[PDB]
Parts: sequence; C-alpha cells; structure tokens
Amino acid sequence: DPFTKTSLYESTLKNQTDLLKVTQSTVEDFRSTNQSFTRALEKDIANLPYQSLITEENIINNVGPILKYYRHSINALNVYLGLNNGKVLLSQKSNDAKMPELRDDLDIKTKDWYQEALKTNDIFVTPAYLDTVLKQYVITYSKAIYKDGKIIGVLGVDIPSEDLQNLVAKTPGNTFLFDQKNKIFAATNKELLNPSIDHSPVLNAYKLNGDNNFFSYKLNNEERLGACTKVFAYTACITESADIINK
Amino acid sequence: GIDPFTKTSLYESTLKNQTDLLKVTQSTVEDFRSTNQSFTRALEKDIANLPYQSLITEENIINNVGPILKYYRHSINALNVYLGLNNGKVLLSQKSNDAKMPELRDDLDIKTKDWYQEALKTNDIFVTPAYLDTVLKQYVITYSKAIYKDGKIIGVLGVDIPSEDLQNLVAKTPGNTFLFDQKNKIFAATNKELLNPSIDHSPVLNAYKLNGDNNFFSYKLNNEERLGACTKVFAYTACITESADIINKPIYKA
Repeated sequence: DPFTKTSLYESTLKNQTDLLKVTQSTVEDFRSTNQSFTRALEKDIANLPYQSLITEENIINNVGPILKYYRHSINALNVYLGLNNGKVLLSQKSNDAKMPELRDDLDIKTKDWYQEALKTNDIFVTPAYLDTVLKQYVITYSKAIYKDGKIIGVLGVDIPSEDLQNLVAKTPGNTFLFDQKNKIFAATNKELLNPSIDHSPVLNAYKLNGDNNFFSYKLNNEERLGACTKVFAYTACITESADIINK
Repeated sequence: GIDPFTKTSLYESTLKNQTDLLKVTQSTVEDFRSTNQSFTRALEKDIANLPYQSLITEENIINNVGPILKYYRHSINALNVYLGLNNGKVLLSQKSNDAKMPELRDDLDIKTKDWYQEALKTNDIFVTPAYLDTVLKQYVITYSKAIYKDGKIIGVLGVDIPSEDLQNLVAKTPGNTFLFDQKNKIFAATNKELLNPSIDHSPVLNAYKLNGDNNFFSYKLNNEERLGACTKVFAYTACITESADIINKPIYKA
C-alpha cells in the first residue's frame, strides 16, 4: 500500500537526515574547538610586551613556554611560531623533554600555512597533509599574530587528522566524509578508508540533488538511499540499503 | 494485549532512531568528561615538572605556578583554574577577572570541600558531579587532582569548566533528549522548556526505575501517553522521550 511505503520512507528520511546532522556537527565542533584554542594562543602571545617579542632569545624564552603549555593542554602534535627571517620557534610532541628551539631549515615562506595566514585576517585551516616527519596526516591551523598592527609572526598548530576520523567513526549511521578532491577521508565503516573503492554513484546522486536532499541510487544493481551535505571543504554523506522501505 | 503497532517494521526503526539519538547525548557527556580529564592531567604534569624549589614557598608558587594556571585556563576557556594548599590558601586564576595574575587567597574553606578532600584519596582525577551552586547561581563542573612533587603533596589542582558548554552541547543534539544531575534535577535539554523547575519529571524517572538502561517504557504526564528511555552516564541520567502519537501517528487525531 502506497501509504505504508510512504510512512517508511518519510521515517527513514528523517532518521538518516538526523544522523547526517550529527556527523556535520562533529566536523563543525572539531574545527571550532581548534580555532578557539588557536585564537587564545594568539591573544596570549600578542599580550606579551614588545620587549619580550623583538629578540630571538626573548621569543625562545618567553613564547616558548606558552607554546609548550598550549601544546600539552590539547595534546597537539606541534605548536610553532614562524618569523619573517624564516626561523620557526617549534614545540613538538616528538621532542617533549627539550625546550622549544628556533629552527632555520623548515622553508616556511613556501608553505601554505605561513603564506595563507598573511593573506587573511582569519585563522587559515590547511587541507589534511602528510607530515613525512611524523608519518601522519595532519590538519594545521595558522594565524598571523599582530600586536598593535605590527606583525609578530605566524602561529601554527598541528592536529592529527586521525582525531577527526576517530570522532566520525564513533557517530551513529553509515556516515563518511570526502575531502576537497572527492577522496574518502573519514568513515564510520573503517573498510571505506581505501582509495580503491569508487563512489561515483553517490557523488553523482549528490550532484543532482544538492545539500541535505535524500536520494536513491544503485550499488550492484540494488537500491540504496542517501544524502550528502557540504561541511566546510568536506562533503559529508550517509547511505543505507533501501530494504527498509522495500521489505 | 500487545499493541499491534509494536510488531511493525516502522515501530522497530522508530525505536532504533530513538536509541541512536539517546546514545548521541550519551556520547556528548562522555566526550566532554574525557576531554576535561585529559586537560587536567596535562596541567598537573606541567605543574609537577617545575623544579622542587619552585614549588616549596608561597612566593615561588605564585610566580611559577600562576602563569601555568592562566595559560591553561585560556587554552580551553575554563571558568576557574586553581591550586589549593594545605594551609587552606588557594592560588586562583579566574575568567571573571583576566587582567591580573593569579593571587593567593586564604578565602575559600577548601580543606572541607569534596574537590579537595576526594582528590587526596585517589591516584587520578576526581570528577565532582555537576551541582547547582546557590550563591554563584549556576551549575559547576569541577575536575581535581592531587599534585605531588617527588612524592610529596604540594596541593590539589582544581578546574571548573563552564556548565553552559555541556548544556548547550546537549541542547543542540537531535531528538528530545535531556540530562538530569545526580540529585535527579534537570540539568540540560534540547527542549529548553524542560529546564523549568515546575516541570514534573517524576513520571519519566519512576518509569525508568522499573526498566533499566536504554529500555523503552510507556509513561503518562498530564494525560498524554509518551514513550521514553533513560540510561546512566556517570553521575548523570540521560533520557529521550516522545509522544505516543508521534511514535505511532494516528490516522485520526484526538
């Protein structure tokens, strides 16, 4: 009876939509937490007297401890401050017992975290990239720090992208995230974390239907139902078997 | 007899969605606590990493511990971050006045407070169940840990996280979910009306007592049949409820 199928469809639509919202919120809350942290760190650095900021030795001794405490507080991989002379004051989890040091070898003026922070007055969030030091996908938050209009340097905070995957994986529903290049990034079902799998049908269905609009599509000639939505640069999706409406 | 609607696939999937949404609210509480516990452990490790000499006079405590409390407070936007001493003095870093450096106060009658006493009885973090502070006029969410240097007690670290943070996070979850404190008083809710003290929550709580965690039950309030489930989450009780006429939409409304 059309009435019963309709009732099942309307129900599963509302449920899957609600679950997609939870994954969307997960991404949002992760980002906002890390932005709030970065902003706080910016404010604490800029609050220092200029005398504490205008020699390299004073930067090491006065900013260094701040970087370290902040790093510890959130268990970040790296917290650092890049200067216009090319040097970086680096606080790193991998060398936790050593005081933060000035590194001159990180080629910072060719890096997007540095360059892009100077082109916006907001926090800049990098796409997830390989730290081929850390063997680890990282998301970097950066922010140019100004004291009374005067640039001090560019703050950078490295968070393991695994942290966001881990949060997504625990969400209800068969939810997952694509990055900017439509490649799988995070998933409830960890078996999806595999570049071999095609997602053309879901991506094509999303293309035709737009954000938060429930759709039908096919896998192995079986019907599935889903919805996707843009979340920042990500695409968040949920899919299920259509057996709930058909059987 | 058995309600025939309870045998439908639509009822089963409806209950599954309510279960999922209750678990979201459950996760919200768990993740908040875990984050705050980790923050507090990190803070204690940094304080204890100060050299012995920096931790043994009040002047040194002020000058060396103070900055760490303040940086940490800023990093997470805590309400208060503080170190209680045996003599009853507290080094207090407070949001409510951010311009000055943390100061020692003999102000606070701490040696008889749970956050202080309980931390001294355990190896790890003491979580003070959320409570409504009558004088401050809001819920307080406190984490505490005894700080030892070379095995000797320096004092007890305390961290107050804004209760609105968790209230707001609960509120934004999907579903008609809500949280009770340890005293079975309503603490957080998606439907902000539920927070009003004049709401009678006894029917939901009495039903829950007969049912156990995550098991659905019928109950009535003001002559409306409803369906609910609750679960313990630490000292809290998390519930979800819905009208019976939403769970099973009648073809003809009353």
